[PDB]
Order: sequence, then C-alpha cells, then structure tokens
Amino acid sequence: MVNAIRTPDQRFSNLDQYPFSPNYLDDLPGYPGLRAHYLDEGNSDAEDVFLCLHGEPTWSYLYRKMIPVFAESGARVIAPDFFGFGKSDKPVDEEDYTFEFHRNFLLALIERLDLRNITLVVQDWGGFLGLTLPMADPSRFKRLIIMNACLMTDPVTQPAFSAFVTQPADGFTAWKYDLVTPSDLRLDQFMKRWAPTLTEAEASAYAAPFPDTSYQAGVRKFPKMVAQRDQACIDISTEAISFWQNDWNGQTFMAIGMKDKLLGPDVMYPMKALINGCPEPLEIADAGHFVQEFGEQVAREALKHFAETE
Ligand SMILES: [Cl-]
Ligand SMILES: [Cl-]
Repeated sequence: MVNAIRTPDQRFSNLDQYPFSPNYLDDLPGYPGLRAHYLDEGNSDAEDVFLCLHGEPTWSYLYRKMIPVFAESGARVIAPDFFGFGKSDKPVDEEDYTFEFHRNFLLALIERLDLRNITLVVQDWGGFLGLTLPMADPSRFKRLIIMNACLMTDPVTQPAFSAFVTQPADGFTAWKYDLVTPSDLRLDQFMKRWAPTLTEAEASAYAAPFPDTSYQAGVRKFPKMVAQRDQACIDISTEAISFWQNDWNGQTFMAIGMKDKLLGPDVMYPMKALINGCPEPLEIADAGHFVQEFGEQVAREALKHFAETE
C-alpha cells in the first residue's frame, strides 16, 4: 500500500457553510490502505446523480454553493475529494500521484457506488480527469456541466490546451510558481489571490486540509502534471476528444469564468466545438478560474437548461 497520512478531523471543525456529512470509502480496488472522503447529498434513491469533481488545490468545499441547488431539485449529489485533498488520505510522495492514479480512483468510486444517470460536473483537474471517464462506461453518463476545463492532449493535437501553460506570464505560469515554489505554501493566501471574492473564512477552509507541507504532495504534483503530460495521459485525453466529438449524445451545459487567466475563452471555445451538442456558453463576467464560487448561478441555469431540453 502507498505511504499516506490523514488530516486530523479537528481541522474541519470550523468550516464556513459546509454542513455536509462525511462519507468514506476504504480500500477501493487499487487503493489499499487509503480512505477517500465524499459527499452524498440529496435523495439517495434519486434517478439523477450530479458527480461534482474538484481540481487544484481545492476539495469538495468548492462545490458548497452548488450542492444545495442540485439536491433541492430532487437529485443526488456525489462530491469526492481526490487523494491528496480535502478529507481524503494523502500520499506523502509526489511520485505516487499520476494522471491514472487519479482517473482510476474515480472509475473505482463510480463502480463501488454503482452510480448511473450521471450529470458529470467538472472544472480544472476535475475536468482534465473527469472528461476522460464517460468513454470508459458510457451508459452511466447522461449529462455534462463543464466549467473552465479542457483535455490534457499533446500540443499538436490541440494547441489551445497547451498554449496557456506558457502565456500569459500571470496565468498558469504564475499559478504553478505559486504552488510549487514556496517551502511554506499557504493555501488560504493562494486561494485569496486566485479567487479574490473569498472571505477570510472561506479561504481558511482551503487551508484546512493541510496542517503542514507533508500533507501537500498531491497539491505540488498537479501543476507539474499540466506542464509534463505522460504518454498515458496524452493517449487517454486524445481518445476522450474522439468520444466527445463522435460518441456523446447527452445534454450539455457550459459556463465560463471570464476573468480566468488559465482556462478562459481561449480554451473553452475550442472545447465547446469538440463536445457534440454543447450549446453556447453561459459567460459569467465576474467569475475567475474557480467558477463554482459563482456556482449558485451555474447550478440554477444548468437545471433550467436541462429542463428545456428534456
Ligand atoms: Cl473569485
Ligand atoms: Cl494545476
């Protein structure tokens, strides 16, 4: 089993607007010794399940404004924390975090919970990984909500999904510098910078998972994986492009955080074209990379969009 540590539960005692009860999956296949946290909100017997996938350097806390909206519509909501994040266990070595390590966790979670009629909800790494899941088990997936996200293919195949890595200087380049360089990385300060509408208490909730740097190996590895894509990642991601263009026939809703310096219009208009049936995006002028901080609007508008296309 992988060398991992667990955030003390007391770190979550004081949390702003996170009343969602914990659920855990221990020793998923491929993950012996590791406990994963997920939220499971709303009617457990609902036909529709909103699978809400977070990215870097967040956790299911990022979905706290969306979850109630989805639950109130009568749906079930599943919001897992990746290993390395949130209330999930945290491998201590960066080498144990890979694209497929995270991808296969999600596949194992879906199978363990037997999730069907899924509305996949993604942003950042939740999309880099989550957008590669439906082709593995297509009958489980019904709809997509895509916020600022793309596919980790090679630069020749989709230059838009690599150009952001090097320009602008104050985009991904700055993001990565902020995450991988400090010896004492403070995620509250990071999140106040990259999500400037957060309150102090909200920003503190993003620090809560990480008592010290030993808990942050998954946080450090994610931006390294955007800059350095292994062959498995490239191949899976390129296969997913074909899925979305040729195989997907589900209902789709896109929302763009227009202030994002990473995965804004430059990436999202190319993604819209690649996803068969994707409608014109909802542009959220004041939202940045962390579109879910404006997520009440995304959730409500997505539901309205799905109701009018049922
Ligand atoms: Cl923000
Ligand atoms: Cl990243």
